[PDB]
Amino acid sequence: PVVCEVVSEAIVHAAQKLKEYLGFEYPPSKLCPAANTLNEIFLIHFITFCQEKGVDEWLTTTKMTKHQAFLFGADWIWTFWGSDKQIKLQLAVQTLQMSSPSNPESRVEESWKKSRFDKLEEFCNLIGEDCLGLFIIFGMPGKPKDIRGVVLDSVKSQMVRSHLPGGKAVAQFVLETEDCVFIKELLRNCLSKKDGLREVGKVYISIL
Amino acid sequence: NFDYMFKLLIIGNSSVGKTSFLFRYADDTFTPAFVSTVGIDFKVKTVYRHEKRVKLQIWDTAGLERYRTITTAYYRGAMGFILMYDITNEESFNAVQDWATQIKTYSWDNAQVILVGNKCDMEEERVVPTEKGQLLAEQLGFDFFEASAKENISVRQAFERLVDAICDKM
Ligand SMILES: Nc1nc2c(ncn2[C@@H]2O[C@H](COP(=O)(O)OP(=O)(O)OP(=O)(O)O)[C@@H](O)[C@H]2O)c(=O)[nH]1
Ligand SMILES: [Mg+2]
Repeated sequence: PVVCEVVSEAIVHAAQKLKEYLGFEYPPSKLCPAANTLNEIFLIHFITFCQEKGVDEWLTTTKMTKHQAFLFGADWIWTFWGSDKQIKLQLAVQTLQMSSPSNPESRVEESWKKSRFDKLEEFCNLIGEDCLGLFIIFGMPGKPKDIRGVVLDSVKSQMVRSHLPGGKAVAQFVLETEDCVFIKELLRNCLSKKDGLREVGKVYISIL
Repeated sequence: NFDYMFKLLIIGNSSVGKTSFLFRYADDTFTPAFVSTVGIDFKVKTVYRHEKRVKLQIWDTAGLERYRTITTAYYRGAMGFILMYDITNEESFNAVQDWATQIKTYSWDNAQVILVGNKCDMEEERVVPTEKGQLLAEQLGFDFFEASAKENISVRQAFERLVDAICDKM
């Protein structure tokens, strides 16, 4: 399954390119780059890596619009197509900045007061079994240039012990956890045996 | 602000022209590239009907069965539906009855429905005659339009008819 190895290399490449911009603050201000800017930089490097390797035929990167990002609790979606022309996997990726601590609402006027965590969980429930939520943390408290990953199911499992809200649960999970699984070790279950993911256990996903 | 707000949804098989329909109505533009909708999206358009300001929250649903669950959750609170088939594609017209019962199952909030056969600029590739669409719409109790998002035919008329139907039921 070539797509797994090439996409893992793409993820590590994009994160390493993004590390340059992490830990930057404007000269007088405490302001960092916008979350959308970081997400777009990461996505552009990732997609340019998937091109020149010829794997875009089996992988589609869809950046959520502002409306889609607000509704789905996802910042983009990776759809993995199989040997046939059928969808085999979907990763709903939400990014976080934990170097500094709110979701801005759209012009909806009909209701929607949930967290990004609950929205992502509901999105992945609605899509189906082969859709998994994935948090990517750009920078942690200390080590502002550290990029990590956490599967949503791991946080959900930790929530049966912590009994605290999902965002604080992801925050507690990115700390408190030293065991790591490499990104290529993950995603080896791309087009088969979706039980390997969602059963990754108490572990974070390391990029570099 | 505004005087009314109506939730409209656009449903139908994939590659039928739901996004193209929405983009033509909202931005008066068209692009031939096929970017399939992931789950759902929406756009807001303000119109003036019956000397009243009506805002339209128009949701573009995905046509693939894979999203049929998530899309259905957003039928909640919908007041109007654009059920679209493609006159080029017979499978899309055969799927209409299933879409209509899906409307009935998941909203049925006295939601008005409009049946639309898109791509009517593609007369050389038509496989569903106009009479078939008229008959099915008359049976189901829907108003009917053949339209083209490419050439901007009967797009505004379809949306305005939906808005008129919603306004009258009050
Ligand atoms: N000739 C012609 N082509 C059209 C028309 N409307 C859409 N198309 C083309 O048909 C294809 C379907 O476009 P979409 O609007 O994205 O189809 P869709 O209903 O949104 O499909 P999903 O997003 O998967 O649900 C695109 O390649 C368009 O360029 C039309 O009125 N006439
Ligand atoms: Mg679409």
